Amino acid sequence: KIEEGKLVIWINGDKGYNGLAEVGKKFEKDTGIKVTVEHPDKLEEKFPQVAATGDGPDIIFWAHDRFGGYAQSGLLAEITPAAAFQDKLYPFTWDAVRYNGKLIAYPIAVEALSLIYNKDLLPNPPKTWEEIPALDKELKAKGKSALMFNLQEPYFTWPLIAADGGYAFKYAAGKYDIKDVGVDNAGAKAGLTFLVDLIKNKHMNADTDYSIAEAAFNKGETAMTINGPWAWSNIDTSAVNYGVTVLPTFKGQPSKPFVGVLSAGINAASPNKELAKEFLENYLLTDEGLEAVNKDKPLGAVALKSYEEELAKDPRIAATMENAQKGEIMPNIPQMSAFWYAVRTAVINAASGRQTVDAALAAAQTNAARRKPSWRERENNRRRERRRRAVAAKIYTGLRAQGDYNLPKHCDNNEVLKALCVEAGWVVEEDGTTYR
Amino acid sequence: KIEEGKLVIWINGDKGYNGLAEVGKKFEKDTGIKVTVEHPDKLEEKFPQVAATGDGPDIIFWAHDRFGGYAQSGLLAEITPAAAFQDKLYPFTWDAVRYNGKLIAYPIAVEALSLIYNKDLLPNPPKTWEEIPALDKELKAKGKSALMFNLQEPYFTWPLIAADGGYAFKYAAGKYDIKDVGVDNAGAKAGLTFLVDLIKNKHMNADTDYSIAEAAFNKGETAMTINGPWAWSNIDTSAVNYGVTVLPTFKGQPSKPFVGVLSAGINAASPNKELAKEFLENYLLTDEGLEAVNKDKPLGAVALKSYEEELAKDPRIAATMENAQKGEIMPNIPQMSAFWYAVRTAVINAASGRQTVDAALAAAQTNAARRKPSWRERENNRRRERRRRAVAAKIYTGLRAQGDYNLPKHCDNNEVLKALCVEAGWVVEEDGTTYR
DNA sequence: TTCACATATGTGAAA
DNA sequence: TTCACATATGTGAAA
Ligand SMILES: OC[C@H]1O[C@H](O[C@H]2[C@H](O)[C@@H](O)[C@@H](O)O[C@@H]2CO)[C@H](O)[C@@H](O)[C@@H]1O
Ligand SMILES: OC[C@H]1O[C@H](O[C@H]2[C@H](O)[C@@H](O)[C@@H](O)O[C@@H]2CO)[C@H](O)[C@@H](O)[C@@H]1O
Repeated sequence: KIEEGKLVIWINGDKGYNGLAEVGKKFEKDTGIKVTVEHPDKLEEKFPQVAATGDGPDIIFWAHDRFGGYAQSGLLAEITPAAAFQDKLYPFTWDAVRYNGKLIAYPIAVEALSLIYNKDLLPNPPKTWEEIPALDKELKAKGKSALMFNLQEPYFTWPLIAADGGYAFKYAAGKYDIKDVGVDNAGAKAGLTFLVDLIKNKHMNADTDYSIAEAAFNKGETAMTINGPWAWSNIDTSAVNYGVTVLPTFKGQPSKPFVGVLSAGINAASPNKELAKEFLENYLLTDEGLEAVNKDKPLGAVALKSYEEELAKDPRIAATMENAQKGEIMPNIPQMSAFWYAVRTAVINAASGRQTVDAALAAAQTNAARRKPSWRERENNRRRERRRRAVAAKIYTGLRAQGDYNLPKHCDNNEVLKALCVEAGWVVEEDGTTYR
Repeated sequence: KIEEGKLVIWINGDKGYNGLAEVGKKFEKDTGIKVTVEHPDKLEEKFPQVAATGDGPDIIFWAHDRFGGYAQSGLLAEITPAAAFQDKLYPFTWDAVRYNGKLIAYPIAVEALSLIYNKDLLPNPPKTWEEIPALDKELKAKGKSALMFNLQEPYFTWPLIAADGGYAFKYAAGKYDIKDVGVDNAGAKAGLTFLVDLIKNKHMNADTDYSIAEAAFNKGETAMTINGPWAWSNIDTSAVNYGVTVLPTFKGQPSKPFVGVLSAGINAASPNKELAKEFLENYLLTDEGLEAVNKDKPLGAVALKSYEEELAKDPRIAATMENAQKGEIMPNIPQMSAFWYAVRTAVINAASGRQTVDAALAAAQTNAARRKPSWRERENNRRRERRRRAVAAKIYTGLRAQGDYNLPKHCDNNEVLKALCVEAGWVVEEDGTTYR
């Protein structure tokens, strides 16, 4: 839980939490507050569950796409940065982190996936997805593979799914339209079918996850991987001479990644809103602080306009942004979570053979906008059925008490119902078939 | 799924999977068989789910406590090492992987928790738990804590619960009595009370999981932790000058850690049982084999006598075996996962204040002893209720078709039953109160 | 041991 | 939307 005068932080385990830890301790020196950094599991999941009850973090670092469902659930404090401060960060970043006309988080870094490749094994990386099967057959003879990446999270497969026209929610007339979902269209189909054919043809494994893919690339057993700027640090410490480049094209179209802005909203229930706002506006959204995080695991193209000038020279970032320009910023709306779960289920079920590609994406397209019943709605149902059983139980209690039927010492209500039926001149068969 | 010609291994994420991989690489070099080592989360829970359908890895590594349940489920191959090979391993480690008279895994190494303390920060570590609150007062004056260890897995707290008399399943007449559980006795209550009192009086934090406790000791913010030999590697790379010593006493009694034998089981569905047996007997369970794993993360006291006589020279292993002597080998019976689930919920509930100690342990006693109904018993129940509903449905089907009851276009069975009641000479109020 | 009503929620109906 | 039987399993009674 939260306690005043302390600072506990939540950020995903693939980010530079230790680098932030370094920043939190210097916040100690200036203002005296102890700041701890914890990298929990499924934090994007645990937060909307625990924050209701007061338990949770002062701050949560996460991509912006989930904050719209959060903010609409009243979990985040509205953000009040000076007009001078907004100018310090790129306007498209503030746009990503704004829901309904209120700024719910601080933009920190812009993230896009890129193709990462081993130059020693592959000095010239492929420009197309279509050439990856042939290239894998070549490298298999040398004891390598062409490409491994996280097939458990749809974030990593969406670029291929979008290339030929697959889309989540079509933005039309100034808004995202949840009636027009494109996870079921011909571009989406072709994208997934190709990914599955790669698996069918033993060029990838359906079980490959984030950890397996990183270890294979970092040890040099795979020539390529798809990942974001956070992964660069571990490749750095490895022995692999790598490059960061544009994603392969599919059917001649670019790979279209979903661009996430790593944001930071504050726990509406925190006793330290401004004692944490010191951190966020005057400590992290600063050049010298972002360096500390970026030094641990790279942040990507940070939203601070002054530090991005230095980082933008890095050819790896230029590539990251080259991919971003070809993709789209994620919507931040509430339906994102249901979209991600539906697409996650569709990829895994098609990758594993559990469902055909058509069946998987068809199921996904209906779930991408499924409404989650409200608490009151669940309580409506719960109470209605409690009433229904209470009425029946009183009927049978009375029948057993005053009926004087010829019943066994112990019997279920069906036997009572049968003895009430015959009394009313019905005959009930053994299996329930009933008639006058 | 397992494939002929390759070996996939599952080992926990805190073990030296990178060292195990190096062993795989030698196997692949002498015999030509590829070996992939993976460390997926919740692997001890994922294996029994996938292996029941013939999926899962070729070899699964875990402490021996979990294998009995795997064997009762027919998920493991029987280990058939020649007598010559069995003799190379300590008899008691073979006992740990014996189930219904058969060997169900290869023992690898003996694991026991120890007290890990920062020599510089805390010379002469405490000999009792009772002096721990006092030692935290002084240490908090220097801005440090006394003790942080994983509070989310009961493994780490069990030594204190068992100290004054808590036990899991009582051994009697040559077998563990699954009905005689000792998680509720006075000794267990005294141990969990002392632990909760540490949190109440602010000497410990209830949310502390493995990574928080590890980062704290390694960074130098706590004078002690409780952990196994796998964690020394990470401590070594840190600045900290650490010692490994006997766990403190509780109420003048030694702490009694549950002793684990890290074990390798062979999936019953693997078409590579001979290859797996060759890899385990002639590559892993060799001096060179265990050394490469051990160098990655220390294994503890290995079961192979030849390499153990070298590892025993290490004072950290002597301590670890000093704690082991005070504890007990874990049972391997299938009921062990139900005992761990119960105690896990108990410690977390008491640590958090969601339950009293007495209430949390009472519920854990009942859960740990709970007789798990068999599939057939589950099926009997399912079928019985299915039959009961079906008979009811027919009775109401017939009543609606032939009743002419003056019922609305659509109405629930309760209303049909009401109509029947009045036809038979009853009155039924709205609320179900029924009398003749 | 078997058994039966209780349980919140699921599937899908009727608007 | 609200509604209602179905769902496997829970709780606990009666041997
Ligand atoms: O896979 C669905 C998932 O995608 C994104 O998660 C990213 C995250 O944005 C990155 O910062 C990094 O942690 O990798 C994640 C994928 O493993 C979305 O942000 C997230 O909401 C969505 O569920
Ligand atoms: O916490 C319950 C847990 O205890 C043991 O797990 C140990 C494991 O033996 C060690 O090798 C190490 O990895 O730490 C684990 C605890 O997090 C039991 O072996 C396990 O079955 C049980 O659930």
